[PDB]
Amino acid sequence: EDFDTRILEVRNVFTMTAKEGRKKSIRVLVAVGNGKGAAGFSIGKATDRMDAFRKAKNRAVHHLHYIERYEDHTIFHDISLRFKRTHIKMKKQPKGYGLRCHRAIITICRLIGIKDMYAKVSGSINMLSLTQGLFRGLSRQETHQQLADKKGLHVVEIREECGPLPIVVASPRGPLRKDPEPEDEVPDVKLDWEDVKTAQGMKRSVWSNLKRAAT
Amino acid sequence: KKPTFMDEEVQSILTKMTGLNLQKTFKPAIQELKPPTYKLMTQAQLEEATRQAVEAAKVRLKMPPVLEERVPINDVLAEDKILEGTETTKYVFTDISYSIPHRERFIVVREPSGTLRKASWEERDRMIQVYFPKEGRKILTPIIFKEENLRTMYSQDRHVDVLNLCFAQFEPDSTEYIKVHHKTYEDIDKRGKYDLLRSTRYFGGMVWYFVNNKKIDGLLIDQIQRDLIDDATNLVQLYHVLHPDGQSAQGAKDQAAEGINLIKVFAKTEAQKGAYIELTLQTYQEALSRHSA
Repeated sequence: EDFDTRILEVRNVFTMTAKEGRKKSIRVLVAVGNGKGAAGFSIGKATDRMDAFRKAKNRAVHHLHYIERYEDHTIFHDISLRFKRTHIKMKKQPKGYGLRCHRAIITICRLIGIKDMYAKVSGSINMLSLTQGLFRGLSRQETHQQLADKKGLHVVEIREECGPLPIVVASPRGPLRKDPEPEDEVPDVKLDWEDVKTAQGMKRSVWSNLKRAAT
Repeated sequence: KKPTFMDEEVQSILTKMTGLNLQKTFKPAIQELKPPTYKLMTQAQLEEATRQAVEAAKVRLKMPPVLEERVPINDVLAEDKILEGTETTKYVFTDISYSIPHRERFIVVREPSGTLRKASWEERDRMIQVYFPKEGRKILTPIIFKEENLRTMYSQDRHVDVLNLCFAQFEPDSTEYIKVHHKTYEDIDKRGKYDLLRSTRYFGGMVWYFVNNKKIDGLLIDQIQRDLIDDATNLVQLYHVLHPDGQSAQGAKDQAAEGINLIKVFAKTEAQKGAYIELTLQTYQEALSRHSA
């Protein structure tokens, strides 16, 4: 009863059979979630639409990923993934930013319990691939505690609204590492051209940052 | 000489009394937020970052200087009686030269009576805001400073917000700034909300106001209740310093009143609520004997 069920795609699929000519069936992609991290998705094939809904939504709850949410409202870090031919770029956002994401991603994030995140989908926008890649990336994300345990250093949050106050959001479980870590002069990180263009203001898309209803 | 507010000893005493609650000083602000950034820090790196935050907080808590009320400007540069009745509206000429300090600008008023005089303090501040707009200040006085709204803000326990608005809008030596600050201090003393101003730059001003008005009884009571005994002793010592002729200061001089005995002497002399101060100090002593041992 704590889980909510949402439809993501309803496709009519036909097959060529000698006995019946063109056989018709319904394939339904269903996402379920309890709004507290536990969410899943499933595919239901049936001759009847309601039967497909029932099959998919009853099968989804047996395939529940648990998505870790930072402060119970957002992802822990930016996630860049390419599932098949679908690129998903998720940006961690502060409280109150809302869900500026693909409508399917908006629905899935509502099911998970994410309230603030950005998400851009590029390449193929196939709904099944989009959902699978989104769940893969969200499940594979690394929490602050895991990072602190892995590198044995305090994970400290710096907030502009809080000034120079250092907020220790994570601390290693085991002994702390006294290595002051490498002060990398230049980070060898693969940037995304769209993000740099937006930061430098060269991007002038008439569709970005459009006023939209609350999400 | 009687010490001034900006003297080094008084500044150190007030800095110690203020406290440096780092969470309160850098409380999250309700503004346009940006995604945070995360750094991996060792214990030494975290300690250095915390120390830098402490330095920044000390810079932020630099006490505004308390200034005496400015003398009203009444100077007539010229009396051109030939211009009497020529215009029905004053002219306000403002020297907008960039490099001149705002208190050295020549703002003058040509009256309808032909009198070319210096601009009043209100007119000076108004024109300075009009032609050199400072962020957070309004040309017209905000209606928040009316008493009916000040009482509401006090009821909401937003005294720090009131003082911030007063500092942004009025000059430190203006009549309105002093009046609003004194009203806020009076409300704080009446309701015993001193802890609101702790770890904020206005605590020094509040303490100085209380000492100069010889009503530090409530602050002493709050500090004793909040187990800030060292701060209470510093407050009593500062009160004696700023009132050497006071009977309490003389009694402290006569005896060897070094620690809590200073507070005892102040309770027995020059305290309106000295009996209650002594009772609270006795309660603190009982608690200390109970738990410290």
